[PDB]
Amino acid sequence: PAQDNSRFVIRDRNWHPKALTPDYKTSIARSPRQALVSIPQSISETTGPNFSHLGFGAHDHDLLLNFNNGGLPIGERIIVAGRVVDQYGKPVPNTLVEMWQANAGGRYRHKNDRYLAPLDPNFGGVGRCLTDSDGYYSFRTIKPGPHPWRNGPNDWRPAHIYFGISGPSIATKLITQLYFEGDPLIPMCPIVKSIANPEAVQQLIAKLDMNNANPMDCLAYRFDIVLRGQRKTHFENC
Amino acid sequence: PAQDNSRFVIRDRNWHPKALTPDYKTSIARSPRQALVSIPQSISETTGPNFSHLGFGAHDHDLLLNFNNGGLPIGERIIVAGRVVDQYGKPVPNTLVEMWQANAGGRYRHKNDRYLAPLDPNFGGVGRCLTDSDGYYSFRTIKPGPHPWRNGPNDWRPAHIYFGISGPSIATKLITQLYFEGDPLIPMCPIVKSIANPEAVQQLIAKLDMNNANPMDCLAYRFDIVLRGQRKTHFENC
Amino acid sequence: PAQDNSRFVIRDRNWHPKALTPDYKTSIARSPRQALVSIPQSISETTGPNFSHLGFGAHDHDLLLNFNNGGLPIGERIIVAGRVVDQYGKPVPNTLVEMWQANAGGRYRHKNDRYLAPLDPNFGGVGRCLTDSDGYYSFRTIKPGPHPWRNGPNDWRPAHIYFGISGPSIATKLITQLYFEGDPLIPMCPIVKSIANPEAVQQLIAKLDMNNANPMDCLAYRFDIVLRGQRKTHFENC
Amino acid sequence: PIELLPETPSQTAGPYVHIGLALEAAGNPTRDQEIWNRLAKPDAPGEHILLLGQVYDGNGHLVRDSFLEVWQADANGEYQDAYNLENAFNSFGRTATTFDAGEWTLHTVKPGVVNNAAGVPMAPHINISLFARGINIHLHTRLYFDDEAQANAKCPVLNLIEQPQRRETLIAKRCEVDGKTAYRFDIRIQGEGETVFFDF
Amino acid sequence: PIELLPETPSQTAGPYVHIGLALEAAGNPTRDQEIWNRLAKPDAPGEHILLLGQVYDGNGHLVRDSFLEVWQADANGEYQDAYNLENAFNSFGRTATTFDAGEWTLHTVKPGVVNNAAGVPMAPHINISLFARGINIHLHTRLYFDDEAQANAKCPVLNLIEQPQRRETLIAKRCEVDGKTAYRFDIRIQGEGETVFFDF
Amino acid sequence: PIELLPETPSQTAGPYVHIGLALEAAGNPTRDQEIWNRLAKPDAPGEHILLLGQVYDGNGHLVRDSFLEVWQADANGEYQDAYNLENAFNSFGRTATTFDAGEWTLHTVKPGVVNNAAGVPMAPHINISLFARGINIHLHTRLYFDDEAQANAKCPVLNLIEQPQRRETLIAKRCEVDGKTAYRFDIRIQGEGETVFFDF
Amino acid sequence: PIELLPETPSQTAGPYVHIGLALEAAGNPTRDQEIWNRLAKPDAPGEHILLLGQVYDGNGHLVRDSFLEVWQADANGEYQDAYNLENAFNSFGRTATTFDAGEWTLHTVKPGVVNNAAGVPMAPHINISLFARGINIHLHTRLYFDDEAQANAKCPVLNLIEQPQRRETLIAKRCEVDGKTAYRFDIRIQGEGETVFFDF
Ligand SMILES: O=C(O)Cc1ccc(O)c(O)c1
Ligand SMILES: O=C(O)Cc1ccc(O)c(O)c1
Ligand SMILES: O=C(O)Cc1ccc(O)c(O)c1
Ligand SMILES: [Cl-]
Ligand SMILES: [Cl-]
Ligand SMILES: [Fe+3]
Ligand SMILES: [Fe+3]
Ligand SMILES: [Fe+3]
Ligand SMILES: [Fe+3]
Repeated sequence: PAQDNSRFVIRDRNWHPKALTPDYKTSIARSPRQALVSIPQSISETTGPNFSHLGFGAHDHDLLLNFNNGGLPIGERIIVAGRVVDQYGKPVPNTLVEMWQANAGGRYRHKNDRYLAPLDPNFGGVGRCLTDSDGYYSFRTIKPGPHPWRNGPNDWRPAHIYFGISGPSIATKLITQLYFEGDPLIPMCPIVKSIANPEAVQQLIAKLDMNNANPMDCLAYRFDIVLRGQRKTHFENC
Repeated sequence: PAQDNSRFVIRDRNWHPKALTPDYKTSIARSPRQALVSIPQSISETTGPNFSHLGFGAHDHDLLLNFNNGGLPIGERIIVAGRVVDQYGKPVPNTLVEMWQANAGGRYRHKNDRYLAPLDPNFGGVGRCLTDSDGYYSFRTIKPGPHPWRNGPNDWRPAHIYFGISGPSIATKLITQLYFEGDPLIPMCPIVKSIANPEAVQQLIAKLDMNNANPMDCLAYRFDIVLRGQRKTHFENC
Repeated sequence: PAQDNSRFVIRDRNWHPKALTPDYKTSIARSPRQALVSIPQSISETTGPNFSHLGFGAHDHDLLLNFNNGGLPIGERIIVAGRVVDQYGKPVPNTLVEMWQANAGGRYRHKNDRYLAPLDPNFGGVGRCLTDSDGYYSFRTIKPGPHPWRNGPNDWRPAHIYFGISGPSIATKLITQLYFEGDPLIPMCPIVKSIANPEAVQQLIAKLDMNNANPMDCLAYRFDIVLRGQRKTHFENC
Repeated sequence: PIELLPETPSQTAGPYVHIGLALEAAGNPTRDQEIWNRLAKPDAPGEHILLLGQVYDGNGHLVRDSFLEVWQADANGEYQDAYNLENAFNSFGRTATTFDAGEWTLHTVKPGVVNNAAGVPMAPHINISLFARGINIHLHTRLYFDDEAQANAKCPVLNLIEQPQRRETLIAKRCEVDGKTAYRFDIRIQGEGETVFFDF
Repeated sequence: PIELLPETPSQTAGPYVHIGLALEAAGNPTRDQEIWNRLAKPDAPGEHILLLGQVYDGNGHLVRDSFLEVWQADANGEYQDAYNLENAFNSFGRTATTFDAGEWTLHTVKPGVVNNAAGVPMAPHINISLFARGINIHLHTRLYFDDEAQANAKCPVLNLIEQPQRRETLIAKRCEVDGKTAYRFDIRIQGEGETVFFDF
Repeated sequence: PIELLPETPSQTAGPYVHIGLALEAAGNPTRDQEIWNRLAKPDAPGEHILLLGQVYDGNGHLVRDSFLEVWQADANGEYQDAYNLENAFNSFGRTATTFDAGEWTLHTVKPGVVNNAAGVPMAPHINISLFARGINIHLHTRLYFDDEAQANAKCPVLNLIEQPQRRETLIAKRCEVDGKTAYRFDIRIQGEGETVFFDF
Repeated sequence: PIELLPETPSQTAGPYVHIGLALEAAGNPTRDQEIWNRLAKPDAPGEHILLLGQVYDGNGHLVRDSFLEVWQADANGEYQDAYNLENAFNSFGRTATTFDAGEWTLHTVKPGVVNNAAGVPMAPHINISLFARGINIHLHTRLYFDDEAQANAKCPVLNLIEQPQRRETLIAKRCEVDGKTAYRFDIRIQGEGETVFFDF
């Protein structure tokens, strides 16, 4: 079983987006009005699932092939790759990275999405991978299109891919969104701008990575993820 | 018949790309080595076809509908719109604007394109329009994907749409390429960089135009075109 | 035997010197006029010789003792040392580093060098070494003198040492020239200036390294070498 | 002061979180192995319990697109981190609210007592992280049990909540669903009866 | 000095120019009306002629993806700008080189004489703009006729070419193709026999 | 975009490259082990061949100070990277042009077939890198064999050379030299018959 | 991106808005023609109705200085933009709350059905803009009618309000006032029963 042997650097909740960010309209009714209650870390918070023995299918990280209905999906072929580290710069190996997205036209394969842009019969929109022993992951996919949404009267999400990362404990678990270098929609988005600090927004922007591209085949973007710093306990209960 | 009544401002051939731009490899053998011979403007150069009575089909400017094989094409729905003016700022009405492009994945519907990204059964890639009485045009299409090509070993065109514009004479006729705001491939492209002046490159970059978008439907980009200034003759043969 | 399991970052041939650099007069007739033909990496390009079992003599890296004809060579005693890494910062261990140079007076021990400055009877001008397990190499030599040459009517090479580095494949192999910190000849040399980007020129300038000197004995210079980044193949033939 | 690399900032999981993390719910085919809401196989040791709940916004309306992750000790008070669908018990699971009814369910065992870092026993609890459209960073809470009143009263975590009234928001209500032991745990994100959320 | 708005800069038409401007050549369906290579219907006045040619690069190899636009006077020396597929004659047309043979063709009439701005007659000519992959800004040239030697010798445009040898590059060669009057006009973009290109 | 450490820039090997890499040629004593032009000992399996050639500049004059490195598969089509003077065969070697006649030579075996990354067989070839005074970055080429014409016709690397005439520049010509099979491979750096050079 | 001239920013109409827009209410003499609360003369076609209402702030207190502008179709479902006091019907009018009772009134006809841009019929509605001291930019709402319940249920605008309970805030209640059909439409700017406000 898991044991309490580490502590995780406290989150900066002015670096993360706050709960109440009214330009993102749905946040108004879905944000607590009472302060969070701070509690000390115990084994409940400092442990978490390890997914080393979850059985992954051959194409779980390959969205060009994991929804194959007789062809390749339409759209910009890309590799999305990066490293997961903690705040001390230590790699996070054997950790679960999950991602999902709309297709090339901004249409999601979800019963609740009625945007008029068509579905792609050979695109599903979900991947998963475990980071390797050095903290690296990679997916192959198509670049998602921007998506309009009923927030303000003419609001459009920049192209984005959702990421979920487990890390070593439930205290490190994170869901975020990746955006793409140069997208002119990024400065305009009320979900991006839920993050108050512009330097934090920069951390979510994947950079074009020509070095990792397959010539005559696919481009590549790099998205590194930083989870809470993990340290040993020291001078506790004495 | 047409008559010689105007003169066109001389081209700045250091603003346009030069012929020999060796990083764009095919230009090496396809550029003249002798100087161009300057000739004075005559009725041969200062007249040109007017296409007011060319018969346009209902969907000639609408690439979402002009290759309909049972559905909509996949990819980012956009309007591409702008004004054609001359260098004096005068609008160029009733002029022919033609455009063509690859699909959302960077694949062209041309027998010679063998890039592995699939064709889209509902996308053709060609539009045409006449500017209105105030010089404005507009197309509806899907944003083209970047395209690898055999220049250097890992060269990729930024997303681009080809434009051809007739204007009032064969002296004003132009073919160019439109690029998209923020595309990180633009600074890296040897075809873009055939243009030596960075301010000239900026003239080919279409800007995101939220004002012209259809909410819950399609985004919009604005691309204004400037043709050679047209003036009356003065003090000739006296 | 060798295997095709790696790819090498594509060379920036605007960072390297171009072929045609007319101020270096011999390049005019010895530069191709047709474009290079890009080919994809195969096992022919991504493999190369490993010299782990080449038999080195005891003084192969020591030009103060490797041409001993009764005495020490005349001139500035120096160690030249550094690290060979790739563009990802990974050390390149067990790689062949070869170097050659003129003597203290700028005279080469080569039948074709007729410069009037004398040969040194105890200096030959050739060294070779294998990098250690951490990518480091070291030579002991005399600082070479500047050398006049028949380019322009009063051209002089800065002091320089030629280096050849094999690296992991024939795609990484490189010959270059090391120059010395502060040498006022460097900005005037048409061979240096074959490199268009001044930041690239800086990468060839060895820095005085007092930390590595032998007090009362020899000074030291540091010259680190960066070869093309090596990565594993990903998502090929699928 | 010492400044480390900043943590990657959170963003909302969005309304289509199910595409990635609750495949059946999106209306999509599942893969061979999925992480879901059955923490315990029938022959796991401990008291087998059904958990269920609805999530409310600040206007008292159901949050029908909620996604929940849970982490709990086995019946012996031990966290089992080696996740494997072969295991009779896994400490981790995932659930989501139905789009029609707004109800989530979990099938598990009652967790045993776990000590805090100071060696003081905590009452039986399930750790819950709540994600959804409109939630920019997930909300942490704990589900405790109404039939553990003595332990709850002594829990060093519960006792960090300054007002007694607010502690009641974390106590799930024992009931029976088709003759089987169940607890209801509703979450109110905002307003009257707002559920306590933690930072750690 | 006075600086106007800068002209939009040119770029290559690229290898797939046919998608947009030569639909059949790309291997695609045509629209109802297309601007193509038949300037004259059978009953247009003037001498009916076939024009044909190949385009060579600096290594003497065929440019198989050339696209050409042409502008010429009718047989009476008048430019007809009102483009209409109903017209018996149009002054404007388009053609392209075949990918296999590298040959373009045009069906037209021999243009009549047109005066320059100073009132001096120019020899019969067709204005040509050449576009292709590798050509960053289109190349302007003129096609004159070898059976107009007297007029050619006096043309104020031809006479602006400083070297007589280079004037010969703009003179098309009269031949017969299936018993019908034709002229060949090859273009050499670069090197030996390089075709004169104009700026205006 | 992601920017890595820049590669160390190339410089010319200079006219005295021999001092460092071709010791004898410089006029100098050799060390006990040298990397040179005999890739195969008599005992090596495969067809033993002599290669020879001259190098020309853009004015058609011999490049008398050329230095060449070669890399080739063994007769089985396998690259042997473990360089050792004890080996019957090494995949790597070096040669240089004579200052007098300007001819280089190599003693080797004909390489076997190697597939490209896509699994398509390449015709037998020797990879060559050429260095000299006046060459700022070495030039890459391949030597193929004229007695492999059918294989050469299908080579996916030769077929990337757009013009068939340029492919001929890479085909060495078989001859007999003192009763042994030889091939001549001359390189023209610039101008008429310019040798194809690669980037990869 | 393309940036247009910025719009002139809004400011509150202030507590003395009546001076400019409701002259009588201010305590002041009126001009010969005023824009006010009688949209329909007795002769106008359609069902003649009285509308009335009160406006409440977030503490449940009357907003006694409210100013309202209304815009509605005629009985045929056509908007009449040609404003004229001679007209039997005008689509536009103005009203204000009494400082004493806080009630506004309007005299009009029930509007006919209007389709949205997609051709889907909207239930009969009055567009309202609300201005007052403390309101920095006016609030947009719609008044629908409780005797149109079946049409209201299918209105594509009401159906954009995600929560059914919030749609009820836009439904005016039919009553009789001095023998004439009337509807009460109260507006709650903030808090319990907060009226839906639109952006467009
Ligand atoms: O609420 C909606 O209209 C749908 C929506 C909005 C924004 C997103 O990023 C998304 O994935 C879905
Ligand atoms: O030559 C090729 O490989 C094809 C190619 C390259 C660049 C482009 O912009 C294009 O449309 C086509
Ligand atoms: O020009 C020549 O041939 C002589 C020369 C010039 C420059 C050098 O660096 C060198 O080593 C030799
Ligand atoms: Cl590391
Ligand atoms: Cl205007
Ligand atoms: Fe989204
Ligand atoms: Fe293109
Ligand atoms: Fe030198
Ligand atoms: Fe005031």
